[PDB]
Amino acid sequence: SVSSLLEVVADDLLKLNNNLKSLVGAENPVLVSAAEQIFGAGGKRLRPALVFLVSRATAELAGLLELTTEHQRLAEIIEMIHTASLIHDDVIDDSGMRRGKETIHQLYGTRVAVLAGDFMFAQSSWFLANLENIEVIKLISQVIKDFASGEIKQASTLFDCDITLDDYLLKSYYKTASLIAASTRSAAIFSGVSTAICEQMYEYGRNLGLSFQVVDDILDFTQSAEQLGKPAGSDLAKGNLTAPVIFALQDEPQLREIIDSEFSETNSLATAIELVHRSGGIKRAHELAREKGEIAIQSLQCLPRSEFRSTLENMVKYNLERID
Amino acid sequence: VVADDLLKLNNNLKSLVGAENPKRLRPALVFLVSRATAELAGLLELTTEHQRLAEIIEMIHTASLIHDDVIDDSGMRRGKETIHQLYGTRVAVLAGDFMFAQSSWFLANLENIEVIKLISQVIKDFASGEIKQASTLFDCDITLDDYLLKSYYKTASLIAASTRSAAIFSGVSTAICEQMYEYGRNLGLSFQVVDDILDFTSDLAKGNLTAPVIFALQDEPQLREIIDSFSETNSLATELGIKRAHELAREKGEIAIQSLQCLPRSEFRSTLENMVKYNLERI
Ligand SMILES: O=P(O)(O)C(O)(Cn1ccnc1)P(=O)(O)O
Ligand SMILES: C=C(C)CCOP(=O)(O)OP(=O)(O)O
Ligand SMILES: [Mg+2]
Ligand SMILES: [Mg+2]
Ligand SMILES: [Mg+2]
Repeated sequence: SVSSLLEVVADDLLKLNNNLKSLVGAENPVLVSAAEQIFGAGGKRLRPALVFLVSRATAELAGLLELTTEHQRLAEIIEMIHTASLIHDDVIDDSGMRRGKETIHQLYGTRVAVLAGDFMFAQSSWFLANLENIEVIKLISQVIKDFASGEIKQASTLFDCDITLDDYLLKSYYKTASLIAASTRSAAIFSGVSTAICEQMYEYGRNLGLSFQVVDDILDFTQSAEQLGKPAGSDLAKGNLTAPVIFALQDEPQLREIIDSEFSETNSLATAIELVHRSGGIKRAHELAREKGEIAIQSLQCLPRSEFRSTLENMVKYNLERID
Repeated sequence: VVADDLLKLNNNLKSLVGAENPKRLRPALVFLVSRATAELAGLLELTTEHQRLAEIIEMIHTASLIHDDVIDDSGMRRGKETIHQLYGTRVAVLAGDFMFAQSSWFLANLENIEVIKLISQVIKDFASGEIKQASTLFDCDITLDDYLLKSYYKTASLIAASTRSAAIFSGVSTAICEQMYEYGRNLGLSFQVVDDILDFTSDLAKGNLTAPVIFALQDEPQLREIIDSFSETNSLATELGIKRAHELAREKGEIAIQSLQCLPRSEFRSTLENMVKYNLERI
């Protein structure tokens, strides 16, 4: 249960959840309702939780009695950047279901959804500049660039089966892992801990996020749309060749033709899907997630033994057992 | 896309620094306000923050137009994928994001939190207001101040921020910087309402009733009638106001000129003074 997993920082999340409503304002009922749609749809709030967990462990190590106001704002900032990414991702992937509810672009047109994401990006970087830490300012600005860089790169290698796993991990760093890595390090920065601790907190966030996206790519093959709350079996059909396919593409070369066919033949997608399950593609991709999770756990031993650290120890083990 | 705007900008800024020795509008304002405030502060050359502020602003302006043209398909139950391939939707949003991201990334690397607070604010209200623009179309109940505010967020606010951050990067007094925000706001409004005139002389066909139409809809007893709807379909000529539309810009323009009087006599302060005059010269 994600509820029990995030128990030690449950109270911190409830303050954030009651606060995202006003995080955009009230002058614009369209933008307000567009935000209530995706915020109220029921996200997992995993990115604010890790910020909360890292902020507390590194605050105990630094002698702070409570959390700074910039800790609690940072958690609201990362979630709003994550939300802005999802909005722009759905317009890109032509997805009509997010978190069990209809996506914004199919309610208010693609333009308003794009502007809502543009607003959420500038809004978070505006809050972030008001936190006055210049180092976090540049770090998060790098992440906003990484989301666009990965999406342009992911859009240009579709149906290209000679894509390497090296490219696949770099792509998933840009669009998913860079934000999570910057959020865990920026939390350590607002606690004032040493540079080495700052660096290892960033290394936990990038490796947990890397395996997190690998699992997100697995659940597209192994879970239903109703289960995930978002369209399932969509990456392969669009030409986005995730780790199960790249692993599978090494032994069963019939995949190459079907994907280079752009699945034009009727029945081709159904047979290509079973060719992925045919091979050890799904399980070989899972062990890539386990390895990325192994590196993430090692970065935690720099911290003392605390239930904040052991929850952060549990969050990768929860990733490998997650049906979403 | 991003790499192409910087090229013709790096060249256009040189074509002006060469002309100053003995679109293109936004970095010209940054360049001339940068040097005017620079010589006042004892800076013998434009710093790097001034040079890369000019490309920051145009990248925001250009990325704005790209995202503003994203298609509305709300009530489309036909072929969504066909119109998006036809109008390059997925390409437009990705390039606009990357241009928006590289701009704030440049801005973040300048290590001035006051400019970052100001610029991100400009983008924020641009996105919010453009979401709200759907309602104000076909609405009789806007005042002249409500029009100047939508026209601020649309264009004028970005120009005012560019001219004040140019003064901030010269490290001069905050009163001269505040006067530099005032040069841009006004010239921006004065530039927006003169653009709103040029089209009508369609923008009301979609429902954008600018300052000409609000100086009307007052005298013109009805007017609201026609815009209340298809109707007589004729009379869609207009009525036609413009006297209070070429004077509205003339008044804002002389407020911008008045803000330049804190700067000493210089070839940049006079070129900036001629910027307002050249905007009204299109009459
Ligand atoms: O599969 P995607 O990477 O597009 C996704 O994980 C979202 N996303 C977008 C960028 N990083 C992650 P989602 O499946 O939620 O649609
Ligand atoms: C980066 C991608 C994988 C986001 C989707 O997974 P999440 O589980 O993090 O999305 P929400 O719960 O917040 O809706
Ligand atoms: Mg995607
Ligand atoms: Mg997607
Ligand atoms: Mg996915």
